[PDB]
Amino acid sequence: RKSRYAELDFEKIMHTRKRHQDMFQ
Amino acid sequence: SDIVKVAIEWPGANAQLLEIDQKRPLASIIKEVCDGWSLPNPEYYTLRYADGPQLYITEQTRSDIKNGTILQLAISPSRAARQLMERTQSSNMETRLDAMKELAKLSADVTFATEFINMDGIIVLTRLVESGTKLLSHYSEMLAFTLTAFLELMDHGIVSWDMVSITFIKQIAGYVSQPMVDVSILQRSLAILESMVLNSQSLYQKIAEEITVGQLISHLQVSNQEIQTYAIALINALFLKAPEDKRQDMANAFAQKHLRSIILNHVIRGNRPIKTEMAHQLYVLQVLTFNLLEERMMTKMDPNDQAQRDIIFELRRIAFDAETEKRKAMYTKDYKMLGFTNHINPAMDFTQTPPGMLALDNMLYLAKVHQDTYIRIVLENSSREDKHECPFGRSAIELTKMLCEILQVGELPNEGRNDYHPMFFTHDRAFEELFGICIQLLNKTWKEMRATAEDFNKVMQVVREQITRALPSKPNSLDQFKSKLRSLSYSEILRLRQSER
Repeated sequence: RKSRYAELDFEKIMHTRKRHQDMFQ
Repeated sequence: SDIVKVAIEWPGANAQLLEIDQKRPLASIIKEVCDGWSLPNPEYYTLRYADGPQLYITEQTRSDIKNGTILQLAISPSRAARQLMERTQSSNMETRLDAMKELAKLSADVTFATEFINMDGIIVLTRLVESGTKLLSHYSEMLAFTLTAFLELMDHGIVSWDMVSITFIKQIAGYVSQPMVDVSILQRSLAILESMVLNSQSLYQKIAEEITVGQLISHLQVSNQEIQTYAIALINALFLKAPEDKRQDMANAFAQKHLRSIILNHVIRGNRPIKTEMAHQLYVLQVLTFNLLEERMMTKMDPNDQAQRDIIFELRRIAFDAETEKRKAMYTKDYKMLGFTNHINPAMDFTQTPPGMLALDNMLYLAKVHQDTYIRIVLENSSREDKHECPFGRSAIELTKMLCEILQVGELPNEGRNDYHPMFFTHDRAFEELFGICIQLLNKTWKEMRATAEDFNKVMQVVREQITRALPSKPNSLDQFKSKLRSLSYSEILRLRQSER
């Protein structure tokens, strides 16, 4: 069966970009 | 007509004050400025903001320049990128270090990043990580800048994460899997692995093989909240990307190495207050954890499967055999006195999805792990042939459905939430424990209401109100949740309702 998570914007939901921005001041 | 007043600065010079006609090409402005300071080759230069992240001005972003802004004349992004292509590869280690520092600064600017990327600049960085010597020991500062620049460049979305070599992957994973190195290197290494996992199923597979549960969990035990945040983020990423058929195994593996209590002791009860991005990761972890229940919640019992029918038989046996003429009377009514709506074929009641087999799992947990509570609830209601018995089977199925609704089993994680219930971090089987607490609550409320079968939905509504008014107090433990529920008896719910009316 397919993953229920397959269709989402993982970086957006995870705040990945914001966390990098926080880290890189 | 369309003017912006700026000052343009250059080290060693006095600012030029310009009224920039926004119709004039930037090249014309820059030639004017260079001529003003007797600088040849204006095509070698560009403008950038003096303040903030000091971004390069393009024919686009010039529109955002506010009156009174201070700009700086600077080396053009193209020339800067070419210079750094040379210098980041210098055999002079101070030249290389200085270049990497400048690259880490400039790589956040997409105008610069595109120039550098178009010369395979990212490969300069990955080749260095793949094959550079003494990086952790002698050149850890250079390596941190290298990883900063790498992540900044990749964050512009110009190139695919699948460009990375297995060698580069293995090296980054090596920095995470090692008896902890430099904090700056570990932070960036975790960050790179998270981004790789989120952006590619292929990279997920390779990374899952290179890092152990134990190694990841150990990073939660450092006092640095950003390390902890990226560690949980990487864990969350692995769960998000794991195939549906592997996610449960992964949860069991993390649980066996005490992920939950380590988060409880080192994050939730840690010295440093939880800031927003860690809270968000705890929210995502809880969402993913509750979603492990979703398959069973939507699995119907197969009423023709004798093994599954035998589970219900076992359930009934545990209770009824704890009670002799009385016991016989109970069994003559099949499953009626265990409270199932379908007296003769209770398996049919588990074809309702939600909660399907999850309800059965909860009942079996209560009966095996909390046998005394199970027996008490069933036997107080199994000889009751006044209309006042609380029907266990029906109640347990509806309660399981209610808990799934309250806790949002099946909901996807999203960007806007940072909420979690801390008490679920305090028990390995918190969902099942919560079920047991709530079925005791349901029976207490039922009795407080002198309820009959016709009252079933009204009692469930009171119980829903009790549970959902208790959770916002953020009980720290299941015991605290129980104490809170005691303060919300039926009579108190009545009082609260009256106060709304």
